[PDB]
Amino acid sequence: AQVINTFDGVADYLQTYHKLPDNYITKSEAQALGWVASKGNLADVAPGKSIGGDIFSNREGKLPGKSGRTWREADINYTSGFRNSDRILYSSDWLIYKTTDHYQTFTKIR
Repeated sequence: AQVINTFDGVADYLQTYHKLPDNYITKSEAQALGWVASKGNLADVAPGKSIGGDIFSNREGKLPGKSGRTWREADINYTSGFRNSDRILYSSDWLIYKTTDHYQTFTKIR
């Protein structure tokens, strides 16, 4: 039962079970635990676990959608430290994109 936080790995797992792996928390939960993004210390309050399931809020229109549709994000390629640029996007209707450039540009994978 290896941890899953790759692009393709998370994509597939979503399409299957219609959820994350429960190694992802929310920014909310993290913070409660005393995580400070500004202290960078996600791996210290929650060693081995990642962020995921949070909202992305496609306000920029970089992803597709309308209004009823929401987007979520999840950490890709997480190791330790701060939150990175690599993140998987997946909507409720199960479009998936990726981005490796901190919400500059996205590529459709599913």
